[PDB]
Amino acid sequence: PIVQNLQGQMVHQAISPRTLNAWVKVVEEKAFSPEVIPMFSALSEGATPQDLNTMLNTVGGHQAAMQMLKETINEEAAEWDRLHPVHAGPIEPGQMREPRGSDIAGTTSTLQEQIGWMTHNPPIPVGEIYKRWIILGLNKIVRMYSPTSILDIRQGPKEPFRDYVDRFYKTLRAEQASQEVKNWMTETLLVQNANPDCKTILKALGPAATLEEMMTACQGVGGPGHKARVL
Amino acid sequence: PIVQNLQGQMVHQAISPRTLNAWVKVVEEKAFSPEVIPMFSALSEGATPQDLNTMLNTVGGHQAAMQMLKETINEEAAEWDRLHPVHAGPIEPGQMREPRGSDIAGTTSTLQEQIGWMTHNPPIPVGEIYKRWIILGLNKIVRMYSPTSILDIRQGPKEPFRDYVDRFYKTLRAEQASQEVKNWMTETLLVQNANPDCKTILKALGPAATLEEMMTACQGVGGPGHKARVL
Amino acid sequence: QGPKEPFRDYVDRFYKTLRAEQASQEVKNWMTETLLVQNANPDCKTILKALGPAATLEEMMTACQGVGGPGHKARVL
Amino acid sequence: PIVQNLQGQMVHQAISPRTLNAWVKVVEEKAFSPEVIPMFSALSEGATPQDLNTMLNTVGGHQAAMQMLKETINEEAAEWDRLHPVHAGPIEPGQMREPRGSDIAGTTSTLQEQIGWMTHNPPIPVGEIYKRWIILGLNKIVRMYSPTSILDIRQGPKEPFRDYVDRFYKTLRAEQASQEVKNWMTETLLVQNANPDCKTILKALGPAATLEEMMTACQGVGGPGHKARVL
Amino acid sequence: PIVQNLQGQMVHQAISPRTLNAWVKVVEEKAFSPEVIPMFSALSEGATPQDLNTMLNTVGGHQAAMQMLKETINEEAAEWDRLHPVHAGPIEPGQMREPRGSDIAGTTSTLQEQIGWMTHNPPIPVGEIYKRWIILGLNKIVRMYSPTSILDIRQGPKEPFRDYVDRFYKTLRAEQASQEVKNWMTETLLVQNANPDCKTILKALGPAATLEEMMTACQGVGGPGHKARVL
Repeated sequence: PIVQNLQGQMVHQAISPRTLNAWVKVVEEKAFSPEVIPMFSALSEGATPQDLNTMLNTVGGHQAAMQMLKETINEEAAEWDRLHPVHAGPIEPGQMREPRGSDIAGTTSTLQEQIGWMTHNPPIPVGEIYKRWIILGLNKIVRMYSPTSILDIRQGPKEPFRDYVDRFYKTLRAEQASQEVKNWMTETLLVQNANPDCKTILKALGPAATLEEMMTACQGVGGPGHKARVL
Repeated sequence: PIVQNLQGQMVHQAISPRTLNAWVKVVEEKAFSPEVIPMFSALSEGATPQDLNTMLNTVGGHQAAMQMLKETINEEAAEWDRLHPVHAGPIEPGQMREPRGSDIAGTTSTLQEQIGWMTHNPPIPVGEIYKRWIILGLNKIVRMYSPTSILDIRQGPKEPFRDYVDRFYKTLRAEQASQEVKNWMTETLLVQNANPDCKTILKALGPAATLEEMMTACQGVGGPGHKARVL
Repeated sequence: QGPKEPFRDYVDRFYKTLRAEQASQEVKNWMTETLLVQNANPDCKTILKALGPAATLEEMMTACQGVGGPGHKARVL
Repeated sequence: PIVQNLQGQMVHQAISPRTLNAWVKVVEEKAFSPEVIPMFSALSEGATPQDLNTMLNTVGGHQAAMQMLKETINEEAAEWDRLHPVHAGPIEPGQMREPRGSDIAGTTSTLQEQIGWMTHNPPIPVGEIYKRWIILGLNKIVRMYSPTSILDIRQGPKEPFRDYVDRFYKTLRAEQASQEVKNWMTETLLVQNANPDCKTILKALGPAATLEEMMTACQGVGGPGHKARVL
Repeated sequence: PIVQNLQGQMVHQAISPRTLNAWVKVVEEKAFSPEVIPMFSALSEGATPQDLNTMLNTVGGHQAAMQMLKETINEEAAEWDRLHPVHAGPIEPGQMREPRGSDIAGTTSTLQEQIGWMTHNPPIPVGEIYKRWIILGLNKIVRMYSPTSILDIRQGPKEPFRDYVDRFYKTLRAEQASQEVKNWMTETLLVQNANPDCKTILKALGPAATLEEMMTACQGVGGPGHKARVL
């Protein structure tokens, strides 16, 4: 990564062994789950394309998904390469050149080139651009990998809203469907198999009311919904 | 390892147990597998030749491979010695000598003498050169001890892509990872013995098939690796 | 198409007849668009539809595997 | 055809019954196989689109391959028509006009006009381009009507090895393979399925072996008389 | 081949039909064999590398020998590239381009360049050089592929001095054997198994008799394949 005494960027500093251990743990344990992208964003602060390549190369597991990410990166970099009519590595004195698609992915450019772009005024932030391409490819894998199926889960009589809402929201979050579809889904699949006494109050209040009121209702029936880590 | 706060303040600081335990963990746990090499590359940038020897000698697992690595880098060191038969004339008074291959490997050189070359004007990056020799030797060992053969590894009659692809891509990175070979195998070899439901869709799309389109298919099959595990 | 006739044998026989015979340019274009496939064996015809409705000739001439007799099965030198 | 001359700049003459018979003879005698492809270049040098159309439509044997060859020419003509957007309106009395795809293949152009382009100063080399399209199509039909690529050319279990090296190299010329593939196949797939004596020698010799050593190997196995020593 | 010597303008013309028909006939009749080489040399006079490659590449038979020839040509060309490295090759406005060994072999050159080299001042005789390399490679193939050896030309059980004389000189045609060995074999092995009355006089005549006198000798005393008593 690149550091300086104040907030800016100037000089290179090595990647931390704790960052490497922590990064491997989330990818190996949780796999392609949406919170891994915030964790990747948090751990990749100040990172160069060489550091981002070190992070991708270090992970042993999920080898096909990493290839799908790499093919996504190759395509997105090629899309940038065709879009922007950047010239070769050679440059006139006192200018730092402009990066091509493969320079951003570190294939045709070393660490020094990456530092010269990121430390400039106004900078070219090749780590941010590569990080966006990685996030774009990770989201494609999450869309394939996460969905558990909101349609295929059903609500029994033993779980009212307070208990059911936790597993429903976890399943809904895994589902990658549009926000407009999710607005309909929220007022429909949470009343679909609800018992009629609960169904009536949940239908009346709806998703425009506070979740607290919905949780509170149906207190004399079904599972508890307030125990969190306790069964 | 060598530490340098500002350019021309180069100093040495003793080995970190966090770095050493990370190395000892990966070498015993993950053995001769391709992810150990970039992990080793990440931890070794500030390492001296002396530190690289300490990392090699502290291992107790897999003794035959360690002796093969030492023999392989002795040959790499000899190629440097053959190229450079030291100074043209005698050495200058008080001058740091031209480095030989044994000196780069750290066997014939002191800690002061080896840091001398990395201080030197023009600089000689002896730890980086030794680390390059270790990477070239380690790839040969990782490839030799490999549990799989790239010709053998393919989609069997059971797999709905997902079990096979991870094995194939782990094998492919151990190899040279040729794009021509990957294109030939993906079109031809890897569909040859493949699952009949997956074989028909590959034949149906043909030049419109690719890993993204295939790995998002074969969902009714229920074969190896259809679980899609998330927490 | 004959009962165990290969697709490569069938198209050669069809073209040889076509190519000798005379018909309009439009009618001959229609004959190669759908008449040839209609007069193929039902398994071969199903394979040709499953391959794609407008399928390229290289891919069509390398399709219908196992529908014919043993001579077209598993080609080798 | 059109050929060079010393009393005129070039001289045009009709196709010969000898040259046309020579082309028909190779197609009947030796079929579509790699041997006829450079023969077509040497025999058809200086040819007009009319001479090439005469050669194309005179051949009667291999009717499916002949119709497939025309399909490649139709795609190639379409590709040229698509590539070049020609000048519209009337053809002015002093111009020769830019040819479209169908003009290159002689459909929409009379012989005087075909000769016109080819003999022009500077020229448009229409007969050279159409000859190129035909040889490109010959490779496509040869890949289809050749028995199989090098991958399924597996050595039999008792072979004297001499017919196998002819069979492999006879197949190999009809394949577009890289140098890496040839060395990988020669190490891997030659050894995998073979006569027991021959694989044992070839594995012992290893991938460092030269072609003369390989050509020598299995000595006296195919030797004069009827040979049946080894079971 | 190049044409129109001493006419006041040089011209190029493609391989004649009879040149092809004769080459096809010789290979079909008697393959790559010692008497083929002077006939090939006669047809290769004034040939371009494109003509020579066309002759090699239109032969569909003898493909292991063809691969052995091409590898030997590649090897000979590689030596010529070491002997004659090109400094006058690519340049900004274009130039004649000095031949490397690959240019002579026809792998980095094309027909227009080859015509230009043979029509240069001084002329560069690329076909003469390439023909010599083909002759050297054909001689190596002849030694490999001939099943006879100088041990095998020992005299049959009771033979006349007729057929085995023809075998002996035919075998020695393909071998670089010393003349003094031929004198020893003539008075030992070549007369070894003939009847005592004929055998003793033939050794008594020995190398101090002409082949005519040796063949004239033993009138009515020859072996059962030809007694030599008839008029």
